[PDB]
Amino acid sequence: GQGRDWKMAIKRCSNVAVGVGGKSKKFGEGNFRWAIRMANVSTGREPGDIPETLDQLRLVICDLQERREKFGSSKEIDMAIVTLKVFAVAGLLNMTVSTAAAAENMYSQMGLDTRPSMKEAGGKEEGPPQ
Repeated sequence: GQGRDWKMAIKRCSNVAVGVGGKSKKFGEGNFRWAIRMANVSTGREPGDIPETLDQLRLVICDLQERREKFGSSKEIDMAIVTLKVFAVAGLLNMTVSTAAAAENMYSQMGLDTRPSMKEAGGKEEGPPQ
């Protein structure tokens, strides 16, 4: 979460509004680091584990929504989930969305809330460490 791809994705997200205003503040880099870190700890991943691909990010979001379903919603888990969806849609897919609500809606319409099977995925991501 320090490379050129990370920063460009963050730059894309910086124009997205947190609230469905209007007047609303926009997302900042720290918001994404917080959301990833929160989701990582919550799902038993190493805290600094940055998703590199859309597939990896989708699985984190899936794990976190399943946690939300099992143990219940909260202002914090809800914010983490929507923040990750903004990262997927505006960051990784480079899609113009005005608000976090719009990203959430787009993420859902594209079918991304579905957790793909391992066979569906074709194969996990197995590559060199550096």
